[PDB]
Amino acid sequence: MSTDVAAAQAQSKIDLTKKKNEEINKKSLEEDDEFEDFPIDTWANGETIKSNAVTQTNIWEENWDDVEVDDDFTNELKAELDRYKRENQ
Amino acid sequence: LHHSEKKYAEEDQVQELLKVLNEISKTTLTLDPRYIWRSLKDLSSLRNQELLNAETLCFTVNVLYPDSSSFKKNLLKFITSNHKSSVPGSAELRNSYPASFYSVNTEKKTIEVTAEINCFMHLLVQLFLWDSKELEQLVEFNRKVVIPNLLCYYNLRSLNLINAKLWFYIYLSHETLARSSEEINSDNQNIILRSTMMKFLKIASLKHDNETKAMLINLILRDFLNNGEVDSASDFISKLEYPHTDVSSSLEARYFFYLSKINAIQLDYSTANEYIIAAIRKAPHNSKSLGFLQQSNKLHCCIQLLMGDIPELSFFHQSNMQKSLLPYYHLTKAVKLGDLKKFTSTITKYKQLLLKDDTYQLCVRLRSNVIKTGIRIISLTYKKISLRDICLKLNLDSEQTVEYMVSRAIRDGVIEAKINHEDGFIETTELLNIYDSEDPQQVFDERIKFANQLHDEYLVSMRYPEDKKTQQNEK
Amino acid sequence: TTAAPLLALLRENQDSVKTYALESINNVVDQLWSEISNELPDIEALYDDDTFSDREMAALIASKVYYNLGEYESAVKYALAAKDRFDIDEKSQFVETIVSKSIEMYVQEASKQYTKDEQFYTKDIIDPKLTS
Amino acid sequence: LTKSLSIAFENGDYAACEKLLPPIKIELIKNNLLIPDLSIQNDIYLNDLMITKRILEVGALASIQTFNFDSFENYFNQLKPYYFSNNHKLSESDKKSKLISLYLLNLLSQNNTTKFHSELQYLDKHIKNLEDDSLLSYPIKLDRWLMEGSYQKAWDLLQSGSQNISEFDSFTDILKSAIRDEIAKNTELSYDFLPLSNIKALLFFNNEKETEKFALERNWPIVNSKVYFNNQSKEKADYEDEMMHEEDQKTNIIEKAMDYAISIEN
Repeated sequence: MSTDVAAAQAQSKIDLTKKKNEEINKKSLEEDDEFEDFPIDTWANGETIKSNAVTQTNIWEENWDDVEVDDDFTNELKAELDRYKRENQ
Repeated sequence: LHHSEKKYAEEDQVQELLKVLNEISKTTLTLDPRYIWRSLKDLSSLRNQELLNAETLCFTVNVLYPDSSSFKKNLLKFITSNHKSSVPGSAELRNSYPASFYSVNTEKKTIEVTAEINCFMHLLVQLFLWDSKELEQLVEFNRKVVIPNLLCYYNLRSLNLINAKLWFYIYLSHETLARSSEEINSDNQNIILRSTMMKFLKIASLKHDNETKAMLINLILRDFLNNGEVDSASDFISKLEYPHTDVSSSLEARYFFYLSKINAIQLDYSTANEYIIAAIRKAPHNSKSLGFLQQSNKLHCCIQLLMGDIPELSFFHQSNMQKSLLPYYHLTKAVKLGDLKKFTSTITKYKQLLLKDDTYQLCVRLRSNVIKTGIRIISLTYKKISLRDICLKLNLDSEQTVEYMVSRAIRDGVIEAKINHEDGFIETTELLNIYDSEDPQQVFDERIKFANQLHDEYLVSMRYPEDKKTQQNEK
Repeated sequence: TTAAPLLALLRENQDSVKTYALESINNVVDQLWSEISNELPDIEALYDDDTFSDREMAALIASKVYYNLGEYESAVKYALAAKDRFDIDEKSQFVETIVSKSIEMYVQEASKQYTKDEQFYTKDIIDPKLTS
Repeated sequence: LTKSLSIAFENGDYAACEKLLPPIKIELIKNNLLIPDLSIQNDIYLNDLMITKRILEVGALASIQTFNFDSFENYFNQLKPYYFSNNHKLSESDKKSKLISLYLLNLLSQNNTTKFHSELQYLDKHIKNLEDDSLLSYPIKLDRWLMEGSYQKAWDLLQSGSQNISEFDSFTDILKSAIRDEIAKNTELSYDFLPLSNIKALLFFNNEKETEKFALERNWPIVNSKVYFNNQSKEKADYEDEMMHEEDQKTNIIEKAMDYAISIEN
């Protein structure tokens, strides 16, 4: 669990005995770890992270899709319906 | 056996205290004491938790105490009393010291230097209460006891730096009790909590302690935000003094994150964006810092939709923070597409969660940005476009209404078009080729100065730790 | 907290609540310092008006506000203008801060005027409160 | 004095309330000292607390209606400590919901949206789902419609509040004056020509004479019944060039290199 590019802050900072208390204090100030509160709070577990292939687990790269609706069914309807107009022209 | 275990924990603590005591006898300093003090606090936080509830008590009894040892013990009575290891041989000592708080000397009262010792016993009682994860009356008793002790005399520079870290815990435990079960006296005591924090900042100004000043500023910003007293915090942030000289990088992370909150409320989305990226890059990647990052990322997505900038889809996918950030991911897709219908679903589906973080207020301002982002997409896509076509796409009213949206929207410059009301279209003004204008001149200048500023910071910092080592004997 | 009830008292048109306002602002001047600094010119208008006997009190507020802002130079001027009500905070365990800056400022002035002639103890460049 | 203000409010006289209030201000000092000022709250300091809220509550609603917005903001500021704390024990009432609704319009009719949104947090903590929005929805809806930019939805919401001649309407007319000014800020970029019948339409006038009258005051040159925004734009640009900002506002070709030069030698 890492914010932006995972490796970019994993190399940027690492643990020290000196820092360890202050870090724990930061997460307590907001009041929780805020990733284990959320399943109880909603009273469900993920199904809406299953929206797209890339959303569930990042084991691909980004497409820049966000609904992932096949565009073959609409392009097929345009193709045939246009021909007929020209046939009846 | 049982005496050995409490004695071992005590001996760890003694070496850390003795180290600082020696350092402040030569000449009081700020930073060299702190690095040791931070290492001790970690060990105490881990030993209080893991090893019984009476390992603090042994120490407290062992040293001379104004009345603290009895106030410590009270807390332990409630959760099943302790009485063990307070007989001589835990109270017939004051624990190896050369002569400055040694057993023989202190009891004899040839010296008494309870000065440093009292501040550290405070540090234990705060740690021990957050370890227990308990609140009630014990909080009140912690508030009452330590504050006037520290206010009935001025502190030395070293002692002021211990007492800055106690103020955070007092504040945090009061605020959690309200969130477990709200009460009616928690509200009236909050005025009391409020009074001490600002009065503290004045006290630290005279001692000229850089690290003490910074940590109190972080507290005042947080305290205003949960009370929602933003008005008073808006006066504060234009009249600060923060140093970045000796502060830890956790303090700096927090400071920038607070600004981003207040700024976003004042409808500054451009300054808020700069500072929230600052806060994240200081913070670690760790699960230690996890909860700090979630609240930060919640705000970071929100600022971008307020601008019209629209976060990355990658950003949720590269982190494993997906489920926390699930409501902002549904807003991201909604504003981009222009679909109000998608947007209205998101804010009803997840209302409860948003309202918990008190970021719901910020989220309703986004019903506007769908409409304004929708007109910018339509002006990109068609250079000239009828009024009616907009009304179909974004599910709006008359064309007269749509005219008004654009007239207002180009006062900020969101659409960057202009309306012809006798020609009946909307004509955008972009047709790039600004490299034939004088614009890049202005830009390159700024990047050059940005580089100059990083050079300067490099100069002062590079030699200051170098200087400490070369002076210091190690030959 | 908020300083907003306190501003309203100055603005309220009766004599009586204007006298009480200076007392109320001054109690918690270390809590609400950043708030009341914006509207410190309101308090300067009450110093002008001669319908107050808390003129001295109004001036005293200004000192504590300017120290927390960062300018120590301005605070000592207006501490000297207040006249008395500044001899009670020389031994507190909380605020001696405004006082100590006076000891510094006399040393700066003292060097400058000694060189002209040894006497400078009858110059009006040195305030009589400052010497005390 | 003290109970006399209450019944003067009730009758419908508000010139009566303000006349009589400077006497009661002295006794408001007496009341304030009876409570510790909310350090602890008994049922005895509850009795005292009602006295303190009462003088100020009725003073502040009355201020609006004599068109002393300045005085309104003074009384309202005084209520705030009681409003803050001790909730669910004589701190929250029907009058409170009415009084805060009116204040949010005050900040908005002054045209400070900096303040309005920062004041809204403070209220988040208090009632907005503990006494739900039924009168506080009004100022929040309005602020939103001008942020998307729809002046249609905004004028309508004001016009149906004009049906309700109470004291909410005293801030509605200010807010209809404000919609005109905003549009008059926009129209400079938006067009260059509008016929006079068209200017009337955007500025929400029903009278063509009324349009011409606003133009004098708002400094629009309508010549032969057509406006010239390009002239107005010039004047305002000219003013902005005049003021001292000006070397590094433009940023001179020479000035850039001079900066670079001394940095490498320093």
